[PDB]
Amino acid sequence: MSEQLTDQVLVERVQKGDQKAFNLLVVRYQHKVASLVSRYVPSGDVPDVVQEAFIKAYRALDSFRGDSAFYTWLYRIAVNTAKNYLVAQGRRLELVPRGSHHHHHH
Repeated sequence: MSEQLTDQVLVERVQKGDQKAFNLLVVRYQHKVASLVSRYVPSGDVPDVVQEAFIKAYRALDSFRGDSAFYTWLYRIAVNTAKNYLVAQGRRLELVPRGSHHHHHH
């Protein structure tokens, strides 16, 4: 069986002010983006980057009028969040003298 609603109307409804439709939207992709983002962060940081990708997506979704599919537009939010997540902690800790906390991401 399948639902009568899709990312087409779920993205229109959240732009109408029904944030409750975004919660029902991200859960369809919460398994899909966690799979592709687990390739850019370890399984210990993958759930935190999926949430930041949905908090970052909703704020960018009010400006989405690309007349294109939502899944391609959402998948790029999750991989771009994983690449800024590791550089924001790998380039903010290398300022410590060597022999301690000298590890970084690349």
